[PDB]
Amino acid sequence: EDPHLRNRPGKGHNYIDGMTQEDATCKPVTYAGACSSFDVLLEKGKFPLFQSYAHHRTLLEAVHDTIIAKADPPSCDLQSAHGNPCMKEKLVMKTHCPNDYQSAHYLNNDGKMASVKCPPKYELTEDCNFCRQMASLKKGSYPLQDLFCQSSEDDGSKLKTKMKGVCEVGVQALKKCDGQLSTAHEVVPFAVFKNSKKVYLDKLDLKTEENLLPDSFVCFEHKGELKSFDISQCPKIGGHGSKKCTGDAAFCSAYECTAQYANAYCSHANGSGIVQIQVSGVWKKPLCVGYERVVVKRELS
Repeated sequence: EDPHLRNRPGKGHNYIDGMTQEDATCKPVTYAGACSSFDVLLEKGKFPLFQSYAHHRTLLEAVHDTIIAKADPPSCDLQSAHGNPCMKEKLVMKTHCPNDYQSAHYLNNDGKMASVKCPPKYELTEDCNFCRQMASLKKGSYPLQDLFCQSSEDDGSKLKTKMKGVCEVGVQALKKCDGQLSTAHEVVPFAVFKNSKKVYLDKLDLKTEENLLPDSFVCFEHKGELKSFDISQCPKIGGHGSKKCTGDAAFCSAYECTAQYANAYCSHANGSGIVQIQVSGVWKKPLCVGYERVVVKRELS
């Protein structure tokens, strides 16, 4: 029912630095065109958390909107002899890469965007851990995690993973465990906050406060086919702008509506709003929330 999933909050840039050959349809993503770093997120059921929060930012969008910092280095060369800095974090993740990707990206333990990358024209293997030779490569990067992001000033410097009975989750050793342990790949929820590391969680509990801020709207104009349109051009009631706009009841409560004189139509974005997450009993406003499938070791005997 939502026809505006490609009408992106923010700049809407779904490319990774160093892979710019599909900028025409990824920078920004919009109604028209294919984008190998974004289109996979909308395949029904593949990325269920993002699809529940699809008017929030992807990881690449959050990087280009300066909400999430890039890791140093920003891509790891999987081919390199004697290693790369991503290998430990990547190996504890169980991931499936489709064929023909040169790059795949993820939110690392420090809360920054890292990526693994193959040479030309090498593709990642199915487990995303190696490169192999391949008609032609995709021009973007495969998102390894199901997540979504938003801006936040809420300090998470005292927040840390606390998981009952867990000794290790991903690359995080949580506590001393000298007994015999059990091991499994688990799909674990996590969040990243201002000034925190990745916080893995026993349970994902989210709430959304809807509002009438700009990222709560999607605006479109007619290509002279729909085209994404920036609401910042639209005058507020009592204010000025550079364009004429119209929209739904929520839009017209705050913005001028000029009906048949409008250059664009704006409507409230389904599911948008400020997201908070419950973490060790307290609600906090995260930068990003997601799931990843990682090795987990639990106390046993």
